[PDB]
Amino acid sequence: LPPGPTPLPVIGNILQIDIKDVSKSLTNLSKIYGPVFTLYFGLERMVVLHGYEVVKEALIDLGEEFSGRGHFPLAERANRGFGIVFSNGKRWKEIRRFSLMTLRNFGMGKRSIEDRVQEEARCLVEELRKTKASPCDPTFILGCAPCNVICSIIFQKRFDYKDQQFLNLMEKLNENIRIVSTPWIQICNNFPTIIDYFPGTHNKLLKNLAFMESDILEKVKEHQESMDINNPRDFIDCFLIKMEKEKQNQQSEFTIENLVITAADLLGAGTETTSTTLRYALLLLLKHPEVTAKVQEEIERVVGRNRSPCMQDRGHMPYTDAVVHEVQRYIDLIPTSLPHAVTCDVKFRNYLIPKGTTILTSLTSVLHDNKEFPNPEMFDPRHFLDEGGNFKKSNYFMPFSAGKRICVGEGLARMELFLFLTFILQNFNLKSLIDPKDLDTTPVVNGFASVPPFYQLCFIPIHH
Ligand code: HEM
Ligand SMILES: Cc1cc(C(=O)c2c(C)oc3ccccc23)cc(C)c1O
Repeated sequence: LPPGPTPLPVIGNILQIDIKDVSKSLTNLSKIYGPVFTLYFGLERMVVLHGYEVVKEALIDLGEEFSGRGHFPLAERANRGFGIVFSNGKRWKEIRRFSLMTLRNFGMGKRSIEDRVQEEARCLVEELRKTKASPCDPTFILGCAPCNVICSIIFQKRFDYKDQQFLNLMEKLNENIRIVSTPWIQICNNFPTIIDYFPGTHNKLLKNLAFMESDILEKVKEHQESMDINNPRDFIDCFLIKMEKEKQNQQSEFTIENLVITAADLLGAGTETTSTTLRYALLLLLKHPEVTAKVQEEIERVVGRNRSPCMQDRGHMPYTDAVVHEVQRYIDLIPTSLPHAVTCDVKFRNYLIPKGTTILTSLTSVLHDNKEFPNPEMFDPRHFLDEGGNFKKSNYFMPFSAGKRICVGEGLARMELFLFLTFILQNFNLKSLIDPKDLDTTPVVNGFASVPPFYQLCFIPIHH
């Protein structure tokens, strides 16, 4: 077992963590026990992997052994094993696969995935105009887009921003995210005893998911009725079709129950994540007009006025792609990614990690490597640009994590970020209330995810 601070009887290693910034806490601890150390929280023992070296040697090289999902008392209470985000064994590789392929640009019908995002970007811009250039909070708008995107990929179509169903869904998605991100929820995951004495909070979430899932099930039924085995409209159809195919083995991991959960998983996995990054991206663009202006020039060069942007233009716009990467590397949305777990006994280094041991990877240590990224604390699009000005990749770019568990929506997220942002910059100018040299882009890490400080900006139309 890897070294680490001795844990007290009931509070474990809690006194070693500054809840106001768990991420940072782990980094400081690595400055003592190295890139690999053990920790104890509640009844959960965990091994922290800090530093690119150990992170790659685990997620990549030893991919299969670290392909397991960390123990989640909360997730296992709400999903019970179903879904993608928290499934395992056969069940995981099963749903995962189908999801990966069904999500391919043309993995679910004649209509491509990009066509949906494109349309949403059209609405996103259409709504921004409504603000009439007046000071406003992009928090809401930037949230409807990513959410509506998933909706159009799961259901036959999207929803009007006014539609109540939509509002109920997003409002319910926010409450659920707040809950799970609270320090209290973190405590229950580790110590499942206290949750029985104070079920209140967990019940609210379970209730929200229950209602959310029911509404899904219903639509899943509306599909079954008008399904076209040879003309899939969305995820549901594909899944439903897949069922008909494996209607011969009683071991088919594909069931209506797994669909509902999976649908819910994706829905909650692509909203907050993408939404927060977009809102953070704009904030950074206000702080750095110099950078915003350049992107606009590249959009002006490679795209022009007569045409809206598309994914084919990304490979042509090296600078714009750099900013998108820098924004992700800088904000470090998920400091510690999602809890992992060794599928068996692994002799990582001199230390041996027992089967089923929770593994916490510090993506922060990778995305903020002072070496691969000089001055990782500063926002600079240069980090992903060579001397010539061409885009340069990096094995240190793991916002979506890495390994057999890498984000299922990595291609979808990047597609949205690029299109959404470029659409906005091509139609509007970014002017903030107070001076761009004043407002601070510093995060407010909630522990589970980083959140940008509150701010307001104005969307000034570019007519030409
Ligand atoms: C900019 C936004 C996003 C970021 C930064 C992000 C990041 C990540 C990360 C770090 C993980 C955990 C990987 C691990 O367990 O090692 C993950 C999981 C996942 N994400 Fe995303 N993600 C984003 C958007 C999306 C979107 C748009 C979708 C929906 C299609 C989505 C779907 C998922 C799913 C299904 C998983 C669980 C995968 C598995 O365990 O097999 N994500 N994401
Ligand atoms: C709590 C929870 C998180 C995620 C998920 O994909 C997220 C990940 C990996 O990071 C996030 C940051 C903000 C909001 C959601 C996520 C996915 C599910 C199914 C959950 O129950």
